[PDB]
Amino acid sequence: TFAKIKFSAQIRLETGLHIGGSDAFAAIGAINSPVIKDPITNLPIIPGSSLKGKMRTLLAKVYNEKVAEKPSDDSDILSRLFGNSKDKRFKMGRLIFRDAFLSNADELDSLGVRSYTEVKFENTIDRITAEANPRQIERAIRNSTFDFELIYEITDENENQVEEDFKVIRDGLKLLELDYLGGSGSRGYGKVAFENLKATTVFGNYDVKTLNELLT
Amino acid sequence: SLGVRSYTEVKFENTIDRITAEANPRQIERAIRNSTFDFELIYEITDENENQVEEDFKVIRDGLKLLELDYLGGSGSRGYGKVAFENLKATTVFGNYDVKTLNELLT
Amino acid sequence: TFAKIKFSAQIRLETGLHIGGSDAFAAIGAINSPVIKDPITNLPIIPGSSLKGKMRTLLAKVYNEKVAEKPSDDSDILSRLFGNSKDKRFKMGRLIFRDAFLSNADELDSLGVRSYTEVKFENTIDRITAEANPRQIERAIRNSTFDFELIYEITDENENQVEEDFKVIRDGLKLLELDYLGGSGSRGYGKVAFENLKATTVFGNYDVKTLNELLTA
Amino acid sequence: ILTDENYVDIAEKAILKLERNTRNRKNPDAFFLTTSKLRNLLSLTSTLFDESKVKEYDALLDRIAYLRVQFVYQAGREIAVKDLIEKAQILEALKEIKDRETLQRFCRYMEALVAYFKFYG
Amino acid sequence: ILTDENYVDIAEKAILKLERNTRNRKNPDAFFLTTSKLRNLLSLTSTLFDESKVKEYDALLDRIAYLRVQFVYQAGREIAVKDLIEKAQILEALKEIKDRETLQRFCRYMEALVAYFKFYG
Amino acid sequence: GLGIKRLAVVRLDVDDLGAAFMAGFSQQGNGQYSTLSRSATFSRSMSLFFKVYINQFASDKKLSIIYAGGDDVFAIGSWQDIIAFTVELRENFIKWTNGKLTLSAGIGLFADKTPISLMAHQTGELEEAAKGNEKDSISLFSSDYTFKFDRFITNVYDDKLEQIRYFFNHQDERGKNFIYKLIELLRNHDRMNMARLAYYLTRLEELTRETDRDKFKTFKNLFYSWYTNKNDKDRKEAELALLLYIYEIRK
Amino acid sequence: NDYRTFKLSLLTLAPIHIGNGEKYTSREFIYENKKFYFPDMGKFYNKMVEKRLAEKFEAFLIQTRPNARNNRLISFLNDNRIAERSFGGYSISETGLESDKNPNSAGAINEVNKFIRDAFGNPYIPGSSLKGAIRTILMNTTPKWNNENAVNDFGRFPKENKNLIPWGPKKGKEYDDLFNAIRVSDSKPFDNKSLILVQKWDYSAKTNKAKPLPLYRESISPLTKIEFEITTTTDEAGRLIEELGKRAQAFYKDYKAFFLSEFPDDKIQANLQYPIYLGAGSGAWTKTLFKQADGILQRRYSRMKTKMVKKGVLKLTKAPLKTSLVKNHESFYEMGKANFMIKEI
RNA sequence: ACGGAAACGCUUUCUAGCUCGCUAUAAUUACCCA
Repeated sequence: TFAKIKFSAQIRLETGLHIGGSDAFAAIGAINSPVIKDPITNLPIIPGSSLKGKMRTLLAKVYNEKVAEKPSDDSDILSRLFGNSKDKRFKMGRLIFRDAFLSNADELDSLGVRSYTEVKFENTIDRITAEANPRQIERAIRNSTFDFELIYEITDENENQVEEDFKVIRDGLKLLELDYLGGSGSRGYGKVAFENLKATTVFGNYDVKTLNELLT
Repeated sequence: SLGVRSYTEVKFENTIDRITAEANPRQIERAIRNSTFDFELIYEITDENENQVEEDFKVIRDGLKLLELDYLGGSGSRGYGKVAFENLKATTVFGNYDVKTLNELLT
Repeated sequence: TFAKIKFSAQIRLETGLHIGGSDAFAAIGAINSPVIKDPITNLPIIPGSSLKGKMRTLLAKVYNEKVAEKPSDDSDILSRLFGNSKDKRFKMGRLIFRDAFLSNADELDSLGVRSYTEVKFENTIDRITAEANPRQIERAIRNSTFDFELIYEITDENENQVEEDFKVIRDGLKLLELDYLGGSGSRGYGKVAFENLKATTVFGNYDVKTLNELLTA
Repeated sequence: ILTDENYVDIAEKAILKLERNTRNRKNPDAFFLTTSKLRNLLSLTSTLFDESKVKEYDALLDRIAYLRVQFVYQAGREIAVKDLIEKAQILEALKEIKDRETLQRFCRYMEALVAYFKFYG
Repeated sequence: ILTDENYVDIAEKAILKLERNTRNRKNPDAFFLTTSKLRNLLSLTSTLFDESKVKEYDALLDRIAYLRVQFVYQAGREIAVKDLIEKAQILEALKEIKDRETLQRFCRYMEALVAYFKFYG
Repeated sequence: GLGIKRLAVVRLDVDDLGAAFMAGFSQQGNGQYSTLSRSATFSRSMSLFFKVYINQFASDKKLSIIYAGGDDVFAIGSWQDIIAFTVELRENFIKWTNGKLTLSAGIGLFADKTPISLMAHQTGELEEAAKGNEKDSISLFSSDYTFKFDRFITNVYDDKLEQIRYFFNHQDERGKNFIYKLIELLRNHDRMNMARLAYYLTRLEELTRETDRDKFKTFKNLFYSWYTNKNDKDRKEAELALLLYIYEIRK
Repeated sequence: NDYRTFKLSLLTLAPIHIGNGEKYTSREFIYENKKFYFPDMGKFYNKMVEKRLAEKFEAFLIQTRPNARNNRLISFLNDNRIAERSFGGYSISETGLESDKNPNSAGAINEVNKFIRDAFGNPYIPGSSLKGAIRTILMNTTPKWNNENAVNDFGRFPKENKNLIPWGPKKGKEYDDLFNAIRVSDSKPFDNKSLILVQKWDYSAKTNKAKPLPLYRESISPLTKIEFEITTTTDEAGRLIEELGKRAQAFYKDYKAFFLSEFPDDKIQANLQYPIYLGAGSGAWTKTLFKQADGILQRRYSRMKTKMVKKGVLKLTKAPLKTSLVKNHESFYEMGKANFMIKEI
């Protein structure tokens, strides 16, 4: 068979997220580090490169039994899952991390929210001379959702990695429920929460009855 | 009328090194969301193919049911896909074979 | 292996904190210096950025042997907790300081509180000619609590330095009650406590019971 | 009545329309209205202007209903504030409080009144 | 007035035309108007100019007249900002807000004002 | 480790060697010098320059003259040596040819292991865009960087690049982020960006330390000179000077 | 640890009012027992509209009525029998000496400036109050800071220099910011029933008269103790808080000979501890530089309310007696004369 | 019986790392108006 499987999920923000964007020289008093927004709707967009590369750099610590000097040196548990540039059979690596374009806006404007991107203020104080240095950085608002989805494709090339990859990706989702996923994380941004990890086999003879009993 | 300056956006990107932890930024140019493109696919029917023409029309349709589940582009494992067809009809163009056996299977 | 532990505290205020608000469309005879705010519910929250930048100088007053003159010159007991911008292996900082949210909305409605902020007139009396120059700087109310989350890392590069930095982190927890969490400082505005410490490993295999000795004591 | 695009101008051409001190001819054409007697008007509104954002208007309408009586009372204590509330129709605008956005619009209109009074004299 | 191309020179010689510290020549040719009496105005236009690219024009038209409130108000406190709005035709250009585009253009004019105000000393 | 792993390809062309050969000396005089001996001597001089002497200008510099001669030089190599080799080739060609017969080179940057007929085509495209500029031009890294050579080596590679290099060598606050923002303000450049740059330089003016502060003050005085110069002959020059400096200090 | 804490405790010899700006106006309180009542007037009006007489409430508020015992809303709440007293609010006791020569007027007062209260409804004293009180003492009792707090040749007797004390980043120097090392924390919220609404009482110079004023600010009941946390981290401001025990008595001594002399010491209080002046009504000399604003402070008042000649008129109050702290009859207190003691903990 | 048939400019890559909205600031001053 050929089994493409779609992982419907709800990225709900808490401690609202900022992904970087155009640090091309913006206006004077305006936002210094603006968020990347989808140019049709101007809602915040969490692109798939942040998700895939962040889950790459976080599953580095989990499933690379050896220390990895670079993402080419990922093991053959992650090279088949996130792609690899120098491996023989692990190019085109089976996971299309689709984006999310701020799914709810009829809900988030039903709550009395002016704009979906707050402009939180920040500065820095040097320890010597204590000079201030202010900045206005853009973030998405707190209780947003994000209709995020994966595409895992099973081409009968594996035939044994049915659940050898979902214990990896589900615990990566747990990592992202703990770690920040995007932007100035160590100041406490991002903090996505993954809700309703709904897998559905959009192509293939396959059941989720052995899948969502682990993915909860 | 939706309101956009140019139809090509610049998705900024980088490459955080795994040990050095130094970024490496990119300016990847993309074409913006929900742009609808003219797409036409000329199938041609000969007398030898006339056994499995209707079979092959459940392959091209199945070839576009999968292209809405794959990226149809490049660097498409990080998004850049989900390319969804619409108005997927089947007209006829200089050929006297009725397309009424097909249009309920595509649309 | 790779573990990841969680430090949960309750920032209970005493005469709470003004962290400068966002909107400039303020007022004439009302708030002209608001507090930072979660814009979906307009709650005063404590961001993790003020916590990190306060603890940076508060622990650099203790653990720096050298004078700073700059950031990215901390004494490397902090530069693995708060990160350098320059050191080759210490670009990251392994401490995540999540934004503390105002928790006890339920008990502070039992207390006769109209709204969860206040307007505190704080004028500038001119030292000659005695004329007044008012300001209305808005602060969080006196006894709110905040869910100060915290997340610490454990890798195959932290053999014994998991517990080396804990009494460096706890130095920040019992020196934050020596300083004022950002605000105006010398008019109160920061005296706090950190109730109900419950430290556990939210990821990875690490012990919670032998871990629980040096935190609250 | 006042809407989003006119409420400055509603408070513009009303301020040139009020009378001034025809007598007391030292720095003449000065307002009978004094600045403290207009800050007593605005300070009622400006607390509700920020209470409106946190709360909701249906949990707020009682204080604007009493603020009606407050503008009556401050009008009832002087010959200038009795003149101000109708030469600039604040008591007309106080009958239309229909949502929180109109409430904040009326508060910004009061701020425009204070601003255009401070702009002159 | 303000178009798409002419406003930067307008802001330039509206910074030049402003009068400076003539008496008390302690670092002279310095503005009586303080920079914190300009940045408190431009912090309105910046929170318009970056929340204009998200929204409509006709959703922003509550804050747009509040700009004309606050410019009148801060012009009424110091004589320097009243001098500024006389040199720099701010209130005469706030009538020229008809869409998202001219609003963003006026905010670029305000940024040019603050830029050339910081430029001279 | 300072410098970027590039390889630049220059394709010169003598500007109308067909017209300098066919008509040439016949412009001078009443046909007194419209002889055969002068044309043979001139073409042997072009042969002796472009077929012998290029191995002298390429001697210490690290490159490969793939093809040379007649009215074409296709020389691949490393980009500092390629730029310096074009500099020395024209600055001794106008000593060789008295400033007459200006050469119109085109230098493109190309990454490591990119194919060469893909690369010779782009080099030829930049070459013909430099050809049609005027009588002569250099085209550097793209057809929008098209200057006269008399403007390129004197202003950029002698005046501006050394000021830019010395200004960033003898200080360590303003690293590469400031150079990148200067390049972007040089590249976008509407009327409002001159105001944004006048804000940027003045905001950085009082931010540098007091010791090496007037170096920044004379550099912003010397930078706002060419940025707002109202000519566009002194602006893309400065953007290319900053691009050359960034490529020279690439880590 | 270089953070040298102290602890300042403040007894209230005098009526002490601070802050909060807002007030309850003339027709905005209830006096039917011996206790003043301040409900929420919006809550009161919204409950009174169920009694449907609110249209008369429109005419009651503009009612210019003599014999003001019927003016102050007791007549609205006894003439039409609305006497529920369930309105959300806080009750306080009366002074007793609140009005002079006004029989049955224990309720015909007009304006009560609020004391500062937090969102809980329990009044405290903020540390900005004590720090503003401290800055005048520590400015006048140091001779290097008393010379040029003057015109700066900028306007018409405008303001202080504000530069005699180190202030701000000062880009290029160390961290100076001297007053940041005096971290005057806010007091703990005490009992609600320690408020008296004392009247301002002017005692005129060159006129032996005690003409009172119609502004009864809610002050603090006498002889109550207040806590204050004060920390120090720089040695110079630390030495200033150490030398407070000399500078307070020195400022009060040089302020007595500058101002309090020629005035009779019967109404003037006694110290009995470390004396200090807190806010809202203690005279501008307790809020300024007394030997610097001779003709500079009083130059502004060229109005209907000019300070008599040069220097302010003495301000007194009226509040009942405990323990004496008054040192005469008729209960003329001094409106802001507080006591403190200090000890490093 | 088309220099034509067969040919995805494609694979990998967190716009990231560091940064207190901070520094000074008694809601106060004056004594009255018919």
